[PDB]
Formats: sequence, structure tokens, C-alpha cells
Amino acid sequence: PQITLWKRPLVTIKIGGQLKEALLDTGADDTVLEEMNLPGRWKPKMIGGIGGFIKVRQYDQILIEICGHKAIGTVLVGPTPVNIIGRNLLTQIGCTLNF
Amino acid sequence: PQITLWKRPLVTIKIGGQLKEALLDTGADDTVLEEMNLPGRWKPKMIGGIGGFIKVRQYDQILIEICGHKAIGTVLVGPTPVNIIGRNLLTQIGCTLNF
Ligand SMILES: CCOP(=O)(COc1ccc(C[C@H](NC(=O)O[C@H]2CO[C@H]3OCC[C@H]32)[C@H](O)CN(C[C@@H](C)CC)S(=O)(=O)c2ccc(CO)cc2)cc1)OCC
Repeated sequence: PQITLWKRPLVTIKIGGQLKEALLDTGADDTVLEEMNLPGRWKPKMIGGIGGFIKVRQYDQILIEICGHKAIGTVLVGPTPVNIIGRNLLTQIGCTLNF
Repeated sequence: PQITLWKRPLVTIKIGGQLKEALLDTGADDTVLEEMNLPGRWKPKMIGGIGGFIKVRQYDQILIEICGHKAIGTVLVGPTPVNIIGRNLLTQIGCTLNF
């Protein structure tokens, strides 16, 4: 598909058996999801953006389905205001910017 | 062009007659550039990100050239960690997401 940018590029994702709405974000290196208690090991991390840093839990090799396209990678979980799909997963679904 | 996301989508921009590097950021509503001197009126504004809010200077109807494509729109200037081109200007240059 093609997604115009008049509105936020929000799409449905499937993760850890749950459906959620997330932002396709070319400005995020990594994927940051709202608080959810996913099973398995995790490592503490701090990620910074506008306004400073927040503490997140880094889970590795997490599967996520993004509009029917599967991707497997690192997911950071924490008090993010929005579910953010970053480049680590956008690359796997073949997403590009075009103008 | 078509820009893949294996690397950060950084491009050269031209603003106020100066060249800079900026990130094409589909997760940003607005365009926020690091501290710099622009001519003309500006108004104080606040914008929020992953880590909280920052104070910026809002410059309206600013000419900016992004990877060779012209835009005239709002530019916020302030303590952003990196220059980000948001949707307000990405739409003007005809940028879309595709997978
Ligand atoms: C708390 C109240 O904030 P809030 O609810 C908004 O919440 C939001 C918070 C974040 C975003 C996404 C970010 N966009 C953003 O900063 O945009 C600003 C300017 O345009 C406005 O539009 C939306 C916000 C304003 C950006 O795409 C991605 N970032 C990196 C860039 C900064 C490059 C360093 S990152 O997320 O920091 C980040 C860092 C590290 C990792 C791990 O690799 C992953 C993600 C969108 C909405 O309301 C406020 C309007």
C-alpha cells in the first residue's frame, strides 16, 4: 500500500497475541510500545527524544505483524505516549519513503 | 527518490540560506530544528515528545528546500536532539510511505 502523510500514519499491529494501533515512524531507530506485560527476559534501557529520556524494557526477537506483514526484532516497552514502529521493523516489511 | 530505512533517512536541507542535515520523520507532526538564527517574527510555543516538553520559537511561512524540493511552512526552532522534518513539510514535498 501507499500511506499519505496528511494524517498520522497509524496502522493496526498484532503483538504478543494483542491487536493495537501504532505509528509508522521513520524517525525512530527502534520500536517503542505502550506498557504491556510480555513474557520472557528483558534488559533495562534508556531512550531519548524531544523532552529527555524515559526508562524502557528491551525485549529481543519479538514478532509483530504490521498490516499483514510480519517482522521480528527488538521491542522497547515503557511509558511511551504512543505505540511507535521504528526502522528496525519498518525495514523488514519493505517500507520506503518516496517523493 | 525512494529512500530505504536501513539507515536514518537523513537529507540535506536549505533554510535561511544555510545548508543543514535533517531527518525525514513520519512520526513528527511538525518540523523542529536545532537552535539557529532565522529572520522575521516568531512566537513562543511548547511541543511535547517522548521525554516531555520543550520551548521552541515558531516561525511561520518559512521557505525551506528539502532534498531539492521546496516547501514554505512552519518551522519550530529549539533544543531538539536532531533536526527533524515533520509531516507539515513532508506533505508539501509529496512524500509518502510505501510497502
Ligand atoms: C508527553 C506529551 O507528548 P505527546 O503525547 C506526543 O507524543 C509523541 C512522542 C514521540 C513521537 C515520535 C517522535 N516524534 C516527535 O518527537 O515529534 C514532535 C515534533 O512533532 C510533534 O508531533 C509529535 C510529537 C512532536 C519521533 O518520530 C521519534 N523520535 C526520535 C526523534 C526525536 C529523533 C531523535 S522519539 O519518539 O523520541 C524515539 C527516540 C528513540 C527510540 C529508540 O530507537 C524510539 C523513538 C510522536 C508523538 O503530545 C505532544 C504533541
